[PDB]
Amino acid sequence: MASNNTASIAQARKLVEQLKMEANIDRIKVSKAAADLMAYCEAHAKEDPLLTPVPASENPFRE
Amino acid sequence: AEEGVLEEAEFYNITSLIKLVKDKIRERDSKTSQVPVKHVYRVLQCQEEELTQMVSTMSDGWKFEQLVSIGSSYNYGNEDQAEFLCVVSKELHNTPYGTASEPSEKAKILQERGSR
Amino acid sequence: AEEGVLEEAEFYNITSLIKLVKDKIRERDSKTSQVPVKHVYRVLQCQEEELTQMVSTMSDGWKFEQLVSIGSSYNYGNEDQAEFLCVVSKELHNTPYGTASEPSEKAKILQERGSR
Amino acid sequence: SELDQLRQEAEQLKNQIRDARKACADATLSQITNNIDPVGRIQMRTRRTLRGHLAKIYAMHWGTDSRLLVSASQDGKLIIWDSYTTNKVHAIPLRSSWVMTCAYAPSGNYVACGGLDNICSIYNLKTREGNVRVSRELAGHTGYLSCCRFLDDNQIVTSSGDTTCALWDIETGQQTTTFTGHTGDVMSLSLAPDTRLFVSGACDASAKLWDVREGMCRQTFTGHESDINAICFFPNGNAFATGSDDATCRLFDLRADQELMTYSHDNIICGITSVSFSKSGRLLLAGYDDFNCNVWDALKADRAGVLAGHDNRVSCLGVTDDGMAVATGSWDSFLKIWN
Amino acid sequence: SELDQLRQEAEQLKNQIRDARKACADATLSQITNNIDPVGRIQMRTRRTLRGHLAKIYAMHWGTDSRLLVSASQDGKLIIWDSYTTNKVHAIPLRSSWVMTCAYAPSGNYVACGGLDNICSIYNLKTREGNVRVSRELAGHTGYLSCCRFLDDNQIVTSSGDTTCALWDIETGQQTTTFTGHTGDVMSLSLAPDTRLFVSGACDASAKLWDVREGMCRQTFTGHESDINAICFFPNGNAFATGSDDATCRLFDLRADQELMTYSHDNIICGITSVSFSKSGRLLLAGYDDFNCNVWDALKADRAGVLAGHDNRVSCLGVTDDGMAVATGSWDSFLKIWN
Amino acid sequence: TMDEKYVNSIWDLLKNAIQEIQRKNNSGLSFEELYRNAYTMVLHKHGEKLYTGLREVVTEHLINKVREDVLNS
Repeated sequence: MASNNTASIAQARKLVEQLKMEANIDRIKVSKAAADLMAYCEAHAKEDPLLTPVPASENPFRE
Repeated sequence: AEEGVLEEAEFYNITSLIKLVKDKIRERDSKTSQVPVKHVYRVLQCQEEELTQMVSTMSDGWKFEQLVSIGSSYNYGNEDQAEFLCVVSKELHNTPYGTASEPSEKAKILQERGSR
Repeated sequence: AEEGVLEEAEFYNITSLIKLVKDKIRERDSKTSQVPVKHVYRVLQCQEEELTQMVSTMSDGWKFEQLVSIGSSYNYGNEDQAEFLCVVSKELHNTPYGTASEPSEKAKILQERGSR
Repeated sequence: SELDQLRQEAEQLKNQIRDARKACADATLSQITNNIDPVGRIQMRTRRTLRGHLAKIYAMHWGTDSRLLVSASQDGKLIIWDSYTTNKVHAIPLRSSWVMTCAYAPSGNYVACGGLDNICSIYNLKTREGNVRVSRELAGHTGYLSCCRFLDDNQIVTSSGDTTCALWDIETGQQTTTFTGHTGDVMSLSLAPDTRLFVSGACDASAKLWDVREGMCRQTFTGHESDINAICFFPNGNAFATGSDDATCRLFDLRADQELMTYSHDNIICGITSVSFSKSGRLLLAGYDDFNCNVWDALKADRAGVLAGHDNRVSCLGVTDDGMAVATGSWDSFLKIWN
Repeated sequence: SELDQLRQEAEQLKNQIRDARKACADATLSQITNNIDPVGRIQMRTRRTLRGHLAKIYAMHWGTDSRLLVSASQDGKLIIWDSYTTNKVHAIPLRSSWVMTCAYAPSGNYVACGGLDNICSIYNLKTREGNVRVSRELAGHTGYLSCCRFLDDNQIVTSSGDTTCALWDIETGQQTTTFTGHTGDVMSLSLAPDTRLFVSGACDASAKLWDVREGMCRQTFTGHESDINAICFFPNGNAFATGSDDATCRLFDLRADQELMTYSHDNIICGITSVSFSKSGRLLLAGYDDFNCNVWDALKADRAGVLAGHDNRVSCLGVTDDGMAVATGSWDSFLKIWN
Repeated sequence: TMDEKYVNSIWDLLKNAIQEIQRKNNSGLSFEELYRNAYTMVLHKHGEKLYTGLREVVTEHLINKVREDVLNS
């Protein structure tokens, strides 16, 4: 019996749902997101302590 | 008495009743850990300056048991990055039911992975 | 006194009742191993790395009683195989005599073999 | 019957979402553009080595006050390190062993932890009796607690074992909103800086990103075929890096609802056991089942550098909450802080 | 009464087993062909030295994965070693001293102990807490345990004293298959790689190869003049090498129903205290009550070489199940990895 | 497990107690004892013997107690 099948119909229902609102999710173009992340990374490219090392008399990790 | 309550529960049948009454006896005997004798032990690696800290700031529900120094090769054998083992303990049931064994196979995989 | 109950069982010489009161006395002696009755002791040997592990994975019933360092020919301290003895104990039941601690001939042969 | 029709509907919806992604698919600008310039080779140094552990660090976790980092040892001890001075501000003997989940409050008011005991420990750090007394032992979790994260000082997200992720209320000891979407064991977790969207990685190799208040998933990013070891959100919450145990990390965007670019390398074959970003997020920090870890340019997927000096796999990574240094909590029983 | 006619029946039966055996008895082509696969004098290095014990290594057992190994010390402790890295994965106190046999499960999740307690100790290696706690206490043996083998994780064969080698159900703690065929003290045991036959050696000098499926003595291989110290099956499981307290080893074959050949020198008078047989099925490793042990080219019937370096009698041997190295747990509290 | 040496005595005692209960007698019988008897005689996979003995003993009770009182009045 595949009409209830220990409520596997329920999990199939939720799978159908999740796929439905995943299709409902508006895609935003890959190049758009790429440019957005380019902008954010470059805007924070000279304030990242990991991109420019902090001297070990200037960091809290060597005080 | 444990025997009286156990027999009085068995007189009222059900195997679930027997198991639950046994678990209740193990709870009342294992919170103080006597007969189940269930005790937890830990080793805290603390160096000298830190010591009085976790000795004073020990976790409540626990009890200090032993402190042992460590041979050291820096700062005249004192104040090493590992300088004392504070062996602490506590008496209590890990579980009042006395349960063991987990059905999650991924947990077993991880336990074996961290074992070596 | 469970001993008095055992004596009363002897007076009516009910063997099942004798066994039951002796089991009660064994439970007493395990619980009262610090009253002078059976009490088992062991010593483990470990260094710090395994020390934390087996202190953490100490058995339920076996109680840690003392750690001690042993002189390390390597460096001055840690990371030598001879690092820490770990004397541990367990409150063990004392069985009323006449039924327990009964030797065997081949067991004694092997005991004599291993004594040297 | 109903199962077959629902499965066909699911398959055609999968096809539709695949087509929507393909239409959304574009040439990734970051990799193509060399005008942004590769991050180069950075000579990176350990400023602090939090030696004092001698059990394996299963999963470390930086503090959210950005100074005090909790480390979870394999033996069931919790070490709240002061990173700035190599001084353990706290040691908690944990009644559970084999603990991996250590969670630090936004304030350090509470600390939470979980291992295989299936009980979520909540210790009130700042008890005015000057000790660390347990506040709440949350019971009712199905399996082993896989990864915990503090999002409230009375609620906490607790990725549990065996396909459960239920958020839990501390004060009742009750779960808040169960999450039952995963088919694999929910064994990774990541919170957005938005702090409303958590993407949990499981053994189903599908990173399920849920909203906290929906109580029901919103996105299921499946670009991985191996279990998702770790997930790290981008510092904006608009995307996250996901490391699954093959060799590969993948960057999934929430706006495109698809993987952006992949981090798969032949110079290193070990499955990426832990992932993390930089403060800008331009640098990908791949912790490996290899004894070392690596840093790549997340925009170019080329190696910025190699972080070595351990002898055992980097079993967890953490960056400072605001970000100035990265701590590798390895299984060699210490932590290496790099700045 | 009627015991006489049965005794005569068995007597002439033994006569005609001897007749059939000697008719089957031919000159081994192995001894004739001494130029085939000669090992010369082979010497191998002690390269790992598991010195963690403090008492006599009574009898060690390898792990099924052939990386771990349980070693029972004379004092009543178990060292579950990691042979590959010389780290004591576990050290377990035992409630009875003078434990001679430690057994390692196929799963690697249980360990068995037999001493003089007359109780088989089964400790679960992995529990929900990750500690090593006692799982089962198989009580009811009339005699004392002398050797044990994990038939499975719920059935275990316990070659114990007082003419018993009974199978025991681990879960129920109930005796499964009572054996009463022995007249001496069942004190040696060996499980075939076929796992369908267990040959028990006792003080009656009779290697009773019992069928594990029905519990009846499949064969009673004899020819040794002393109590059978150790037995080790051929790698094919078609035969077993047997070392009693006499100064000779023997190779009993089930197909020929007789000992194929012996292994004895006037160079040694000591009882063969342990037998262990190479992976290819060529080299027989004989432990001796003398300070050393020996390797014999058993298919050349001669001593391949002498392994010396233990200063006390090597009271247990165990070959790696990958067949490339051996552990020699001597009575000098030192266990050496000869490779 | 499977062994018939002890089952006979406990079996007859158990059936006698069952009849005593049928004969309106629990003032001398302890429920714990009979319960333990039934349990040990079950868990050893003798449950077929209990199924048979149960069936025959309920039929016997119906004939010996129910039928006589039904017919006699």
